[PDB]
Amino acid sequence: SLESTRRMLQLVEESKDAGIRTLVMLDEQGEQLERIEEGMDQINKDMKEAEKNLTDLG
Amino acid sequence: GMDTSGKQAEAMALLAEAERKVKNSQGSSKIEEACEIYARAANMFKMAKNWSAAGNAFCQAAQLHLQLQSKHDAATCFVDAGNAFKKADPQEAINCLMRAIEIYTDMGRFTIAAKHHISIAEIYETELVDVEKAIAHYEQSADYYKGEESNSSANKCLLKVAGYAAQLEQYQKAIDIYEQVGTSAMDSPLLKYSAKDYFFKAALCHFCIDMLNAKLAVQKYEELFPAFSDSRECKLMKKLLEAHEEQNVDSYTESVKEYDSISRLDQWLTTMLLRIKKTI
Amino acid sequence: GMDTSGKQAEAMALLAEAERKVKNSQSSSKIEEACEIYARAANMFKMAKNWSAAGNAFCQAAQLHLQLQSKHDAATCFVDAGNAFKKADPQEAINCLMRAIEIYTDMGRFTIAAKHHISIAEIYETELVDVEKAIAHYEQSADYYKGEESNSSANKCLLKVAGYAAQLEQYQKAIDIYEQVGTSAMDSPLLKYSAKDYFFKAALCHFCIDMLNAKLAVQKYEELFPAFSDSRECKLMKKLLEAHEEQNVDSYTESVKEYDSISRLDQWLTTMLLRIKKTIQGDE
Amino acid sequence: GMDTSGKQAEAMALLAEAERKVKNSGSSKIEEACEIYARAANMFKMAKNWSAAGNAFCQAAQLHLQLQSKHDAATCFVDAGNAFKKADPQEAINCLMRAIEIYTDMGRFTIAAKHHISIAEIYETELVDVEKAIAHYEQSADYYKGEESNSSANKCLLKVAGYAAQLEQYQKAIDIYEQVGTSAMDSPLLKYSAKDYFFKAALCHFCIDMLNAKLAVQKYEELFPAFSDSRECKLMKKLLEAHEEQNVDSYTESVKEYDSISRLDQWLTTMLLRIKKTIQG
Amino acid sequence: ALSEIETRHSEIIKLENSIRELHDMFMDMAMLVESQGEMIDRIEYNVEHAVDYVERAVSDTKKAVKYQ
Amino acid sequence: ALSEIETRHSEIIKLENSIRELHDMFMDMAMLVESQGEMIDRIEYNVEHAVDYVERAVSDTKKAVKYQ
Amino acid sequence: MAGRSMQAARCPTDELSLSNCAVVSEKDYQSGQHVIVRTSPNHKYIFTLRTHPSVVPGSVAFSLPQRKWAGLSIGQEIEVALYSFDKAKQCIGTMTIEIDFLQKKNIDSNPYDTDKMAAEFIQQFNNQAFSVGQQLVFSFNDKLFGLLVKDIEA
Repeated sequence: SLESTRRMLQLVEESKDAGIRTLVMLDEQGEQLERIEEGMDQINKDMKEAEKNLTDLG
Repeated sequence: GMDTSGKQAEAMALLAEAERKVKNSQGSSKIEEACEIYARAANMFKMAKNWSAAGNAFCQAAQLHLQLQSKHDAATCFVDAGNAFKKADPQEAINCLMRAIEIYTDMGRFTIAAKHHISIAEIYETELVDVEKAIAHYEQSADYYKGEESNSSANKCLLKVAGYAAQLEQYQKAIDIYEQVGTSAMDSPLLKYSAKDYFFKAALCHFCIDMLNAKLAVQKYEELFPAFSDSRECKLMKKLLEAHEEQNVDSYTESVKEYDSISRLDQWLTTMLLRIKKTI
Repeated sequence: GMDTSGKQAEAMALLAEAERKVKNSQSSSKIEEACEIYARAANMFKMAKNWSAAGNAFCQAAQLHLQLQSKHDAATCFVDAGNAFKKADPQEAINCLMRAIEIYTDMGRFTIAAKHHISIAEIYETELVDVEKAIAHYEQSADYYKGEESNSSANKCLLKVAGYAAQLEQYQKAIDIYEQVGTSAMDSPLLKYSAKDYFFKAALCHFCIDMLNAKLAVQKYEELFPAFSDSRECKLMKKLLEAHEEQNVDSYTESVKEYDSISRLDQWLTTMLLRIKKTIQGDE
Repeated sequence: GMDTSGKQAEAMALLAEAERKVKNSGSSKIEEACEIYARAANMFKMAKNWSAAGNAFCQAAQLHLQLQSKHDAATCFVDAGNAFKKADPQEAINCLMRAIEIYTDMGRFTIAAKHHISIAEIYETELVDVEKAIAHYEQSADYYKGEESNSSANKCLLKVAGYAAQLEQYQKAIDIYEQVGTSAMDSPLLKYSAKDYFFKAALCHFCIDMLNAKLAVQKYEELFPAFSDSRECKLMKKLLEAHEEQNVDSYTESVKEYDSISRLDQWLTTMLLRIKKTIQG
Repeated sequence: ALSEIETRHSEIIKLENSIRELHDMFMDMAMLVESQGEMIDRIEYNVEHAVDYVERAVSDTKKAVKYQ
Repeated sequence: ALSEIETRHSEIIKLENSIRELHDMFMDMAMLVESQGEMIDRIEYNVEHAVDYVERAVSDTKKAVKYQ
Repeated sequence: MAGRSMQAARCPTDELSLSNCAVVSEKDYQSGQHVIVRTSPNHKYIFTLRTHPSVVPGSVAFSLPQRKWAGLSIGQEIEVALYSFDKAKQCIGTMTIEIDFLQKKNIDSNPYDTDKMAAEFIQQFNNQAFSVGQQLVFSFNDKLFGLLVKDIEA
């Protein structure tokens, strides 16, 4: 029975480490997502201005 | 090698020559070239680790660009100036962020306005040790996000607002927000498991207002959410009510310590518990 | 400032100016400015908390774009008006959404049409509580998603529509949908573990038509999927079938109460169990 | 609503219009014809027809090809292949191969690799040709590796190794498994899973002979110590010790004991059966 | 005797603590994943709008310059 | 024995099986999430390329057309 | 009187709370009147009004037993309307009350003179309205107990 508890302890420790790694990497993921979200708005605004200017010139 | 001497020298030379160029203009290409050189000098100064000069150059470029019909470029330059000024003096960052928020809201979009409001609230809380203006900014951001059906960010902002209101002894708003958020999260396949926690927080607020009010709120919550009847928070609050109903402080302390042993209490929970204990 | 009266007055004056300007022009070049000023008025109304006025302005802008040779801008105005009217006028929002869906499906794009169909079904279910139209819209969205090689969204739509059909006593549709989704999860490495759940649901549906069919379906699932045997759901189903055979309602009640004690059950599970309970109680 | 009949009638009308317009042939006429073909294909897809839509997409692709336009033809061909995914696998494969040939001209490796992966999926899900699937997966793996995409260049290698092991080419499977395990052990995130690969490699070595399995297990243990304190290695040692004296009872008892705690998939049971039937004799 | 009793009494609380920590981590994970999914949906909408406008603008300018 | 040993054994076995399932789930989570991360990293570079290209193109074309 | 909305409040003083009479502002009503407080469409409880200084007009102060019996929370809206008694039938000739210990600290085995206390009850709340199911506190010599109304006889 003691060996059983040892096995559960080891397994739960491993699971906790895996969860910790997932949390940190996902924090990085979210930072990247925020960066791309910031960029796309400027993309769209500049494109809209250029399209309106080109249409007006013609 | 990244010595700042050459970077600073080049930046000041560029600034001086651009000032000379713009000054001569008493047709509009001069303003455009001046703004370009201003942006380049600001970037060079930022590379030189001097943030005040970079922010000043950014602000001057923003003003010059706004002098023309183009306005979104001014907003971009102003937000960059605020980011640069976040180090030395937050007041100028707040002013330029407010101006950028005004321009962006005038344009029509609001999500970026909400993000800038969140940034301003964070700056207020971190630097100016002020909570009321932070509360107002969080409320405005939450309203803006809810206007676009952005439930998660609005819920987080409302959570922060309710927490800060509770810190300031404004229990009614805190309980209202906590109840609303708990009810909203009860009907989700992922957030459901957290619906208990919020309720507990609200319940604690009731204890500050009165005892029988807290008991009735607990009964209402348990009836509304039967699964709340097995969580540790309900048992702790039942034990605290039992101890507090007969002027028993010893049992109160033993229950508090027993619960805290399993899980460490945060500043908010421990402060509220100390207040409740001091009540009687 | 934050004063609502001033913003409302400014928006109303701007809308009146735009209306008189468009009326004067009616007496191509000025229609673009009319559309821009209408959009600005709609934005001001939205920020003035007058959702109805903003939706009306968006609809007028959409019409002014429709009369011109432009479709995408008209559809964008349609969706803006629908979202604005979601809070106040559900029917006008539904009309705007369906017109925009028609526009997209005419252009060719499909996924956005599926998302808007799901939104229409959601509003129908949450406000007008009309099950049939929500079911039809979910079926259309699932078909669109499957046609685009999207399986997860199609699977979720199929699950929702099957659950709604089961709630409406149409057991065969739910049974077939659950079996299909169970097989789909069966042939995957990730969802494999959850694959049991769907099968269990199917079993319950069979118990609603006949108990012999329930046994046959349970045996078919067992032979097809050996891992379903060790799961507690199979043991519960077998014990319930045995109790139904012996007509001992007490054993069924005790087993169900114990299963509820170990873990809670959703409304669907309890209502189906109650239906089975009354069906068996009729026998005794 | 309108039923497939009206949609088919409209699509046929559009097709006839495009055919007549191309008949009297110039840039405007061909552009209108290709646009009408695209509209007819979209309507056919709406009408649930999956054969006419593919033909219309192919016709549009050919019309674009004859004109000085390349990526439009590739898009039309991939759309035709997607439409043919449920109509005729051969036509979809041909269209996807043409799209890959067009794409790889300009150096767009990722799209070609994805198309090759889809082609291998077609070849392995319905058709029973595993050599072509292995070749396509190897091509996709090479394409992904050429762009330093080691993370996305490992799944294909694992699939190829598994299929090669299923095809008795144990040397290639062992090499791929060992390479993948060596690459993974360095990564702390993927370290936990690396054990499995090594275990599989051990099995592949056991399929040949017992001494090879013993030496390979010793080499893995010395190279990577944690593999020695895992249940799979315990099973490997027990099986190696038991088989030496021709005792099938111990072999089957250990296999059942391992299966009890955790179930084994088709590949593992097949390999165990092969090993028992081959070496236990 | 009491050695095994204390060992059994000391090998149970740690599991509870680890499990509770895992629970909290998983809950936070779920919330942030929902937020990220919403963000990605907005991302997709913006990208679709941008590409559609690109097609429209390029076609319009090409035809205009062709006709002069 | 009686309830004692049967409870011990049954609960221990069930807990072990569940924990193994959680371990496998977490491994698969990590693999797929790493794939998603590299996918987003791939997005980023092309996003930057597109923004730079569009900015330069619009500036140059506007200047050229205005001067002519 | 007419059923106007007001608010529940805490008792101003311990003596008034122990009087078992709801405290009301002197500007609203006079002592001796009866009001049937209406909380829900199917929840109406009779109470008597006593006037005490302080207490903002427009609110009624209740003690812990009354709030527990009627389940009122501070700040909750409540409707109060005057109640008129029918002497021909509502006159109370006898009542049945269950008595229990209020605090477990003060438990003792001393004999209790049941009759001696009876007169005191009459001396305490004579001419005061009582309803079936009303829970109240009772003050014996250096003793606090809880009383619950179970039956009423004319």
